[PDB]
Amino acid sequence: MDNRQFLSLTGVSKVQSFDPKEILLETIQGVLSIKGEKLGLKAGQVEVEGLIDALVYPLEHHHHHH
Amino acid sequence: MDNRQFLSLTGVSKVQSFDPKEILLETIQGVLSIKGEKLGLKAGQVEVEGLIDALVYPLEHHHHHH
Repeated sequence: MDNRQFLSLTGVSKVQSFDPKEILLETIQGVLSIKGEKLGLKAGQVEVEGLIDALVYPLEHHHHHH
Repeated sequence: MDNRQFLSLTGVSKVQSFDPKEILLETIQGVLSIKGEKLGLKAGQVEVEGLIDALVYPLEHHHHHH
């Protein structure tokens, strides 16, 4: 079926990197990493077109008991 | 600037849990979890506004351990 999706975000703190195979943008204070394939201004907003095959974001906050 | 940001996503298979302090949307690959505060329609699209302080997504797919 259609697994393609669009992801948009703004208020980015800085552009750590921008690649069609991986995009890294730091927002607020954490860093968001986008992984997928075929990831190809105004309002100061940015949009992205491609299928997300994975997402990784450090959750520096989890401690858990065991 | 600021910490508030706009985030929208489409092509979601089904909503698992929609809460203002937590959102779990079952989309391609698996389920995307979003954590923060104040995280909250035609076209079948979903829009969420708020400060994202943490993001957790399962990057399994293939085995990778050391």
